[PDB]
Amino acid sequence: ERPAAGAVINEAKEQVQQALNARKAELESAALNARLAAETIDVSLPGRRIENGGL
Amino acid sequence: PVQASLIMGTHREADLSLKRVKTLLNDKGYQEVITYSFVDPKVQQMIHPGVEALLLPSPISVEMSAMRLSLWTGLLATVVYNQNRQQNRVRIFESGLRFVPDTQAPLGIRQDLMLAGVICGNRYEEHWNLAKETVDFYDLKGDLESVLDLTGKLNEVEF
Repeated sequence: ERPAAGAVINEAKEQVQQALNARKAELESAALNARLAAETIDVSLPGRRIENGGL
Repeated sequence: PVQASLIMGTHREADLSLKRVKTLLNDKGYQEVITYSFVDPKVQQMIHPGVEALLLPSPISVEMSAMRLSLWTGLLATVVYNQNRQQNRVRIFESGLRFVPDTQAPLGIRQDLMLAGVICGNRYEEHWNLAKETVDFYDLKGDLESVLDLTGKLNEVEF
């Protein structure tokens, strides 16, 4: 039963490694969202252009 | 209604439309202007000194008694006109004939269609994200290169 014991322990280690990856994905998406929040701009501000002339 | 034939006439793809060049100048911040073909010879002498212009005997006035040797007298009079009305930034163009006395030309006067313009003041109007800088030589040349690029021969232009 020693191969059965090692398979249950490694199945537990894989379950911990999955939660570590899921949390690492949560953090890097949380940093991306923080960057998106800081980059908010006033979209109503006038754009950059030279005025149009007419005939 | 007239009953006549429907014939196409001859087109040339190699023609450059003057109206297309005006459209580009509008899209570069230029207003079209139309000035008088006869101007004040005092002002034109300040711009083209010593050049004898065809003068009108019995004109409407002395300030309209000289056929324009270029379009600059009328253009420069237009910016001064607007600057007297609290308008420093003036970007205008005009198309029209110039009249240069020439013995080898019909009626002794050569009449060429010209495209001229003048810019002054800041590059842009006051803007929260555009720097206040007076217009310079390479601004006008940039607009002229835009015009000449419509010919497809910009690689052969020289300043």
